[PDB]
Amino acid sequence: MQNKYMQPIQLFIVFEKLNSKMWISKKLNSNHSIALIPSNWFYSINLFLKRELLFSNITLIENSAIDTISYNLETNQNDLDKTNIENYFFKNKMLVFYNYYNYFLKSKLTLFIILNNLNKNIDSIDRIFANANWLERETSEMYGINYKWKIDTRKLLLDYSKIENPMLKEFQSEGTQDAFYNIFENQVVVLKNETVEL
Amino acid sequence: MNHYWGSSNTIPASSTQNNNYFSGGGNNVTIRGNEIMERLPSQTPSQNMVQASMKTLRFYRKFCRLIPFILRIHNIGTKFTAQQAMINFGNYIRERNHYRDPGLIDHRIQLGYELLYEAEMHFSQHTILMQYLSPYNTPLSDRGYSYLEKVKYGNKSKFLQGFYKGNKPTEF
Amino acid sequence: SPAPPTIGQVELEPFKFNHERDQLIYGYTMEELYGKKFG
Amino acid sequence: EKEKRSPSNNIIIDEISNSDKPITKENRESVAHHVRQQFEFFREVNAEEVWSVSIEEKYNPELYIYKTYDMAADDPVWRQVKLDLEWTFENIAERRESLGYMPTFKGDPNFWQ
Amino acid sequence: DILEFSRNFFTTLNEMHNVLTYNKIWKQRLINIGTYSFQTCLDYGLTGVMARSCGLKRDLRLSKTETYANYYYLNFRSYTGQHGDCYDRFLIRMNEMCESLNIVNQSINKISKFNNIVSINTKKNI
Amino acid sequence: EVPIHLRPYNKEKYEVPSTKLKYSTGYALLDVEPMPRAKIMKISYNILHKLKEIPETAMYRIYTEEKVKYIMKLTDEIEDVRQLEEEFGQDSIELFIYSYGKELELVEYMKHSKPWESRPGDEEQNEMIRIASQKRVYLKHQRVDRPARQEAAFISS
Amino acid sequence: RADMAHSPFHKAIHDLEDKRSKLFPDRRRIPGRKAKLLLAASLL
Amino acid sequence: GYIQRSNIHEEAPNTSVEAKHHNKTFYDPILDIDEDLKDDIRLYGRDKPDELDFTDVWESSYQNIICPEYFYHFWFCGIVYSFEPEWTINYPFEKGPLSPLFRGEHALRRYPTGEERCIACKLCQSACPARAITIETEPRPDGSRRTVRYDIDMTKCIYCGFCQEACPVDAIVEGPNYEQTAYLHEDLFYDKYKLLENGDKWEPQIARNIEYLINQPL
Amino acid sequence: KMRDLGFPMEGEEEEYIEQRVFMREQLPPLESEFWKKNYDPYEQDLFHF
Ligand SMILES: CCCCCCCCCCCCCCCCCC(=O)OC[C@H](COP(=O)([O-])OCC(O)COP(=O)([O-])OC[C@@H](COC(=O)CCCCCCCCCCCCCCCCC)OC(=O)CCCCCCCCCCCCCCCCC)OC(=O)CCCCCCCCCCCCCCCCC
Ligand code: SF4
Ligand code: SF4
Repeated sequence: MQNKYMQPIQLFIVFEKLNSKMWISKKLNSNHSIALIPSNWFYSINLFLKRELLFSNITLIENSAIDTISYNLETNQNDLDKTNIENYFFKNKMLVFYNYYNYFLKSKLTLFIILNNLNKNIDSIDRIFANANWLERETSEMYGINYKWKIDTRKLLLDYSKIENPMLKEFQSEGTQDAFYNIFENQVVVLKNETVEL
Repeated sequence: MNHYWGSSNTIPASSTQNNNYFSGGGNNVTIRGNEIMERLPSQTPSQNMVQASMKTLRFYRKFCRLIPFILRIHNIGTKFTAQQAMINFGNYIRERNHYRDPGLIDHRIQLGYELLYEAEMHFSQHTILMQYLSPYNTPLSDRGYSYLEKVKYGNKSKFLQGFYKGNKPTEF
Repeated sequence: SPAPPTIGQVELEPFKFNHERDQLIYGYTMEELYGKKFG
Repeated sequence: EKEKRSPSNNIIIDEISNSDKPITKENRESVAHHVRQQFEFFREVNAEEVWSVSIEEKYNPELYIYKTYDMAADDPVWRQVKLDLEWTFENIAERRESLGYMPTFKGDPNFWQ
Repeated sequence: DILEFSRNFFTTLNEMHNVLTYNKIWKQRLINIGTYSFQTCLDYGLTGVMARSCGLKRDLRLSKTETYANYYYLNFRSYTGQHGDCYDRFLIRMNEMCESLNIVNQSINKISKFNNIVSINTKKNI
Repeated sequence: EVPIHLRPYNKEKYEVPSTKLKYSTGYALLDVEPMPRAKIMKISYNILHKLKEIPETAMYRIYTEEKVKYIMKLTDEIEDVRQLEEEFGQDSIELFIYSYGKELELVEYMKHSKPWESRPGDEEQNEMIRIASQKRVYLKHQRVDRPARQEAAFISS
Repeated sequence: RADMAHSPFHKAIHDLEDKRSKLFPDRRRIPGRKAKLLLAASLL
Repeated sequence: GYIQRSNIHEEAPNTSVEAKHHNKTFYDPILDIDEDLKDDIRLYGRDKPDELDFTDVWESSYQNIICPEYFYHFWFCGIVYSFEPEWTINYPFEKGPLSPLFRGEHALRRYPTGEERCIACKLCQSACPARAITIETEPRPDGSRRTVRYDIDMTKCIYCGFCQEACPVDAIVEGPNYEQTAYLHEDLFYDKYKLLENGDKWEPQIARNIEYLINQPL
Repeated sequence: KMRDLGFPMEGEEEEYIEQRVFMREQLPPLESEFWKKNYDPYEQDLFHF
């Protein structure tokens, strides 16, 4: 950590009604900072990021989600401290995280948003960051997040005429149906799934 | 309107005209439009089950208006009549009619519109997409059905029918 | 308070065309402002 | 007395930087101080970079120009790379020739007794 | 053997360069096709060659806080273009291929014993 | 004597030809600005003028005004373009101008968003934060004592 | 530093005149020489 | 972890002639003619020079009137590159270079006495990323810990090598055989019979490679 | 109107048309547009008809 680093406190100085929860770790890069952002302010915060002076040169590197409902500390349970970020995973249905890179500040900024509503509603930002379109499409299809005000909600990387969210911990890697060829129908069909257990 | 369903997305009726010399019109409701769908914006949020139900009814109306074209292009008219397909999809919706979450309903409507567009544009295969249109308890109209099970187990409870049928291979 | 000087959408653009450059460099010359360009 | 911080202070905990100067709505000088700190960081972070940013590079551009059949010839460094590679090969060949032979590993079936 | 491959790789680079770089058809096919600004590079999260073709000068190997290997302590060069088109991207890829040879040479030299014991009487290697 | 942010825009002072400019910006399709100081001054004055729609007490307005004042003071102090670029990072002044020009559009976005007001979901967010900070223990490590003998009861009569 | 001249890391530095002359061109391209030659020759 | 630096700039190596490591031939006047072309706005952007010269006219005339592509490139490639020996390797009668680390077809080895080296520890089964190994073991009548069923699904297995790496007794080895083309999908369901037969057939070369691999650490 | 918007106005500038007509991104919607009470398509109020 022998570098010059400054917290991205501009967001919370401007959005004066929000509380700040920020982290930095040596597990990340020296210039990488994590923060907690509420969903109802996520869209406005991205609006501010996309056009603030020092945050103008910001690109949305990555976006995804975590099914925190089934998250459990498998080892060193007692070592957990109240300041750790893992404390926000427990009992929360979903956690959608975005990661941006800023060139002026040579920094990486990750924002975590907790989704507790059962339908997983959150405002999309693909209208602010263009590359977020396919990222949010993938996230919605794989985890079932209901993005709102999204440019294109059509599936991306999922099969035709199928509805599912495979990346949820409830889903099984083997799937629920297999595609074979039917001679009677003289074409590919899909039927129930029987697999091999090692 | 700059949308796939816009009134200007119709297929021209002629190389030099739209259906007439004194009028401009085209069909985009019962067939696919002229330009492909580049973006499908999310359904505007519904704050009420009333709005959610209206969305469901409008989606079902679009599906019913499109089913004959889907059947003709996919060559599945023999398997079921247009009305039979409409009723089967109605049963599909009825199984889901218990929903009471507007956000979940909006997500479901988005998925339904997407799959309907795939069926229009031949993205899906007829055998893969007919699972939604297939009858729940009636034989397919293009095949000869077997009533051996009904003859054997006439006037017998579903439990007894399942008991005789079995639910596991007997070899192992 | 004083009225801010008019700023057009063209000025905020990253690169300028000939007609856009002419308005900005009005009263001056390309060599005078941008300096001489060699090849 | 109980929470070990003044009510005006906005910092619940600052393990990241342990800053003793809170930024609050009441003290408008805090905003100016934070702005000065932000611009100081903006200058210094770019200054400490070795390759990412260089005003000298901005004002004295150095270009690579394709002007000959051999793209290595257009760069003095790549010519030296070629020469160093050939020099290494010649040195290895000279050493091996002077030695006059090469030891090698020979399989022995008795190793599997 | 890697050093020998590096020496011979210049020949393949030149063979491709002679038929592609200066060809009028190749220049007319690539130049001014796919042109984009830094803002596109920034908006769509373009990175690597696509980003450097805009002149963003963004390389993660030569970053103070983001270097991950011996790169930060090797003296090599990264290349960027003032035109964000396919021709600039092709030139950048060729130059990066050429510079990988220099990086490999430096890396191999970092593990080489160039010097040797010199006899006091004869001033020759032992 | 008058503050720079209150003085009217001075065209003569800033809009003057500048030598020793960069031959190129280094970025594709990013032309060289001939009057970076004039552009910064115009942008700063326009931003200050448009900030009057936001409430005075707004922290967004306070932050933007302080930043604009700092930038204007530095630009006025430093006439040399190279020195100004060295102060503003070490990149082309044109990129800084382009980034700074976006605040003009950001003003209306922030006015409509109203970051200085509270949305209904803030209470839910606070509840989530509060519950996330509770102490947690595991049943496996909780002591359980052997219960005493259950007293047998008999129905009277 | 290898990217700059006279670096200690360079090894092939002594008596490279003949090798460099063989390996690299000893001629410079005049801009319009080929154009003038070919056009005049074609006309005549 | 990190380190502290005081001088960010890496100064250029000494240019003095007397100093050692001086290269008198690093710069070539004929080749290093960059400075002439460096000041050209066309290189830096879309703009054009203030004063165009007849050199551009001559260059454009040469490029357009006499299209040099069909001659320059035709010669340089067709006539010259055709003079190089072919790079082809005659596969039926010659084989490409391999290494003792090559992972080809799985096989099961034996001790020189003829006893199986495989003890049913299932380390290979657990490490198999693709779940391609199935092992069932029962005590042998003599009492040895030996497997009763050892199957490798060659169609499901990625030839990573994790099986031989995790094997503690070098029982399962991915020998060099790669010409294992099968016409029936069932022929790729390798069984213990198939693996032991492969080991018996390929023991010489496998042992030869293992000798060198074991001796390398020494 | 095109010159006011900033389109190319010269032949040599016609080759950078995409940078002025299509490349520029569209301003994202104001967040107030997500709070409308109703989103039904507008139709003329047929009261008095
Ligand atoms: C019957 C059997 C037949 C068998 C055939 C077998 C196959 C044969 C294939 C032959 C192919 C052609 C040869 C290719 C060689 C390639 C060499 C190369 O790589 O360099 C390219 C070279 C240019 O590249 P470069 O030099 O590397 O460029 C870098 C320079 O630094 C850049 O410097 P710069 O740009 O400043 O100038 C460089 C310039 C040099 O420029 C100058 O120096 C010009 C200076 C003058 C400028 C103009 C001012 C006016 C000058 C004249 C003034 C006169 C009046 C003076 C009055 C004074 C009054 C006081 O270089 C040139 O010469 C370029 C001109 C290109 C000419 C194209 C030649 C086409 C040949 C086609 C042959 C077809 C054969 C068909 C088969 C046979 C017939 C059926 O171009 C050539 O020189 C082309 C070859 C020219 C001819 C030489 C050979 C002649 C003999 C051929 C014999 C063929 C065999 C069979 C003969 C018959 C036997 C019976
Ligand atoms: S090669 Fe890898 S995947 Fe195949 S059987 Fe061996 S360990 Fe399993
Ligand atoms: S092959 Fe090796 S790792 Fe696998 S069960 Fe046998 S002894 Fe164990």
